[PDB]
Amino acid sequence: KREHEREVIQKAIEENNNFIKMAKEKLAQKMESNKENREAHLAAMLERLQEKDKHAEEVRKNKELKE
Amino acid sequence: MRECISIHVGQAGVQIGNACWELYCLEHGIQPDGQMPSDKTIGGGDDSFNTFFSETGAGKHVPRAVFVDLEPTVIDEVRTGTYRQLFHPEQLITGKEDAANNYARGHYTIGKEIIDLVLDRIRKLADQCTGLQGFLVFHSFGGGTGSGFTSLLMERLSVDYGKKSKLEFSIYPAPQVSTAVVEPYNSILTTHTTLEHSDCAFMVDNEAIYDICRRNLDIERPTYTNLNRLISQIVSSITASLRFDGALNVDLTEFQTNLVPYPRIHFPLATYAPVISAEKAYHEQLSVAEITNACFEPANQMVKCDPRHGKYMACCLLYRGDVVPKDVNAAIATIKTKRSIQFVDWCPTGFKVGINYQPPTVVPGGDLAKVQRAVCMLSNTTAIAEAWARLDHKFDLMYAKRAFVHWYVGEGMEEGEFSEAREDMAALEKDYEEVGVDSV
Amino acid sequence: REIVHIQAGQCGNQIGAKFWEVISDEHGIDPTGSYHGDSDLQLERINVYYNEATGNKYVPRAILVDLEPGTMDSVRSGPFGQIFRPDNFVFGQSGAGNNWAKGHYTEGAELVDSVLDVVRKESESCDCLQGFQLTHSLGGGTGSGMGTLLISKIREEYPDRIMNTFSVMPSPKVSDTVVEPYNATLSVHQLVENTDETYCIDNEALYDICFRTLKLTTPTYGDLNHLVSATMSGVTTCLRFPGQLNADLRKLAVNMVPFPRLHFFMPGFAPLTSLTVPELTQQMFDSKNMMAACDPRHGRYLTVAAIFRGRMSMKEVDEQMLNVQNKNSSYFVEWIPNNVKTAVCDIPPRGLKMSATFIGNSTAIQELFKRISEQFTAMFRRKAFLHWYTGEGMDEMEFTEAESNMNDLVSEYQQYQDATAD
Ligand SMILES: Nc1nc2c(ncn2[C@@H]2O[C@H](COP(=O)(O)OP(=O)(O)OP(=O)(O)O)[C@@H](O)[C@H]2O)c(=O)[nH]1
Ligand SMILES: Nc1nc2c(ncn2[C@@H]2O[C@H](COP(=O)(O)OP(=O)(O)O)[C@@H](O)[C@H]2O)c(=O)[nH]1
Ligand SMILES: [Ca+2]
Ligand SMILES: [Mg+2]
Ligand SMILES: [Mg+2]
Ligand SMILES: [Mg+2]
Repeated sequence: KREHEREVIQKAIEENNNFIKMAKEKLAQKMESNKENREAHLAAMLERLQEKDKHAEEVRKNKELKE
Repeated sequence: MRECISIHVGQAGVQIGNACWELYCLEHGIQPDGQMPSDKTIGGGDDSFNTFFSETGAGKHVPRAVFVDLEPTVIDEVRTGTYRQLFHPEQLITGKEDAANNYARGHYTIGKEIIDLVLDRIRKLADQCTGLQGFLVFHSFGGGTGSGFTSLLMERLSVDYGKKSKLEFSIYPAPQVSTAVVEPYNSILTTHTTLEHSDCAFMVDNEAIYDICRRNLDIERPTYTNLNRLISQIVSSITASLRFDGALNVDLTEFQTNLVPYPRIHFPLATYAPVISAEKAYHEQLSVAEITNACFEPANQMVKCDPRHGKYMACCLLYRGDVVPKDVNAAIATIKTKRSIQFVDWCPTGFKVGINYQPPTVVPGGDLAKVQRAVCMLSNTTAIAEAWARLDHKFDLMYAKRAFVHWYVGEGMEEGEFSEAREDMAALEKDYEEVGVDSV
Repeated sequence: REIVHIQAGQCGNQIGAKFWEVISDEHGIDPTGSYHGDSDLQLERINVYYNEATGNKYVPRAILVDLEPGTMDSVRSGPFGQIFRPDNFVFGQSGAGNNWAKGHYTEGAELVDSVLDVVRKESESCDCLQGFQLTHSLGGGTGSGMGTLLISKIREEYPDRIMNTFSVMPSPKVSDTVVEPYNATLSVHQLVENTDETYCIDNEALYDICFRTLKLTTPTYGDLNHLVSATMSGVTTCLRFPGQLNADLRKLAVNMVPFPRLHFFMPGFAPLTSLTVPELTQQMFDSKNMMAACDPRHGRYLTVAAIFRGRMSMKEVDEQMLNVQNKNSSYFVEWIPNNVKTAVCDIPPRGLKMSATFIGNSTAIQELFKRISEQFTAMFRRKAFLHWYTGEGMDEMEFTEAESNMNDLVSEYQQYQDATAD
């Protein structure tokens, strides 16, 4: 009986720790992924904007090769 | 011992916090400077009100509370208003930029920048407790902070305080006073992410409170101030067992044992009576039987739904004021001989009763009549899932066209999180159907 | 918190000037920058649009831009003309000549960096910048071409802030300048990608209101502009005064923009100066009160913001807002529940006991774009006046690309108009 009593409480500990561990890891995953996703969204915006610049230089350059 | 820490998150959370703490102060005889002349042990104690208030050596009774919001203008009113001396400044935490009605900003973009500080301050409250029982978290479903920051916080609290109890007071959205089209998204996202981290959650349907204010208090166009005063009476009724002592007093945790048959089925329906104007209450003494009767009138529920079309899994009556068991028992006997109170076949049908003798109080300048006795019923009914059904349907309408979803995706979220949250909600509605089906 | 205001070109600077005169009065700020009002509600959110300087002075957080020096002389001599910060005036010497390519690629580009230096100075001093608002026309050259350049340039440096425009759409009824449909389409091409929310201030609508409703035989830019400032005051009230709904640029966008490209609003106002809450409400939803020449009964609403101002019964406002939705249910998309939001502010605009401002995201806005498109094509298919643009370096492809994008925008507004819940 004592062996069983010892196993019940160790089981309760293990499950509570496992719950903490899994909450902890799920959160780190979500935050990592969120960070990357957002950064990738902003990076694409800037690249698009920088192609706009690229394109305006190309325009001024063509006006010059016309004059 | 048995301390409870309150955390008020975002505008709704904070403003409801204002109302509750003002009310607690009045109930306990605490002045707005924090002094409480009736309390003879200076700088500490183990009185029942100490579950919610700590004490400094100088005799100040300080709420065990943190207020958090991502913009400052609501908390700035606490900092500068009537109960400003009640709170240590570090208990009131603000960012500069809010979540803009966007769960993703509350949980991630903006929320991530203040979360460690918030936990630091909560930890400071915890360290002053000798037997912390758990947390009470107040927040809207609909706001970006109320939804997304609350979720983040609950997730972090599970990690940092293990299985310590976490109870919510959750403001469910109504079109009469809602401020964002995307509230159904925020509501489903936060309900999904918080569900495994909360032990018990009292939903407060703004439309139910709005109707009660219009109909029972004759308020033409209720403001948050009207709503919040009524909410605070209900919150006070639920927490009174923690804050007062008494022979007939029954601890909230004991009601919880009966209220939660399975971890996910943890949303009690609260019903409160009497809500009556000073004009109507004058020369009209509402008896124990009358207020108990009123608990089974759906118009008095804090969430719109029809318990008469569902099944009960528990019924608890929390009385306060001038009430004795004889009268309660007689009232209950009548109600059984005349009402649609049907229980699932696997639950006992006995009503669980607690009585706190301290009479209800009202805030000066308020709408509610001061009464001699009041009651809050907490029932676990399958009907509460109607509230999830209404919300889930609004979510579906928009999500089918992916309306507004780019606002979340732009803040780093994925469609996968939407479908995952919605599926969890589908499974929850199914859980509520299953528990009502008869045993084989 | 802080908004940074930019006004570009003649139209932009003119309607920009009226905007500041009008809200300055509302906030009790005089031409010298001193406060002399009667209500603390005037000062509570004053920092959204004004910087506070030494001497208890309030300085519009405003930047004044043009390739033509004349406009900002006239500004400087306007009533509140001395209120603006001298260093915030950035003017060229050339002129744009209604050439979008000049404003966008050559002349304007030559001046843009000096404008940025000013935006940066203003942004750096902000406690927590919300974003930007730009006033400009789309038919001219500077406001349209340089204005859209500025937007993209500002976006590169403040990619996470809200970009809002008040964009004046061209009408033959107001300006005979033949190439305006070129300038407008090229502009819309930019706005569709680089703004979060655009108010379509349509000269077509403004003329029609002044002429038909106000019975003004010959509307001046003054007449048109009275409508514009009234509208601008109204649609910014929730930003400038204490309140719950749409109190900042991002919350407004989150409420109003269900699909990123579909961010072109139809503003409206009542009364239009031959009054009850039901009457106010009915008119704010009437096509005759729209500042964009589109019939909302020719499409459906994605979202709506209604703002009431003055002393009135909120109960009655709520009932009437419910009434119009019920009786006109067909005209609000069913798959966005509760898509109409209402605010009431106690302080009425100058000269009115009460008023209503309307902000609609209606698929009927395609009538505006179709109208530009028709005029664009009449010209482009005859390659009329193209050498102006090719001459600054552009090619025909960009013209084709701008037209296709705008045509796409119309198709998208039509798509959602036809969508159903089931
Ligand atoms: N009962 C009640 N509901 C409120 C109150 N304030 C806001 N709400 C409701 O809460 C929801 C909006 O969320 P808020 O709490 O204002 O927003 P928030 O949590 O501050 O989030 P962000 O502003 O987006 O950062 C809506 O459904 C409102 O009707 C209040 O004081 N009392
Ligand atoms: N509503 C209005 N429109 C204007 C005003 N001034 C110019 N416009 C319009 O703007 C277009 C011409 O652009 P404009 O601003 O004058 O040229 P810019 O200086 O190069 O930006 C035409 O369609 C004009 O009708 C004004 O004060 N009010
Ligand atoms: Ca004590
Ligand atoms: Mg907020
Ligand atoms: Mg010009
Ligand atoms: Mg001109």
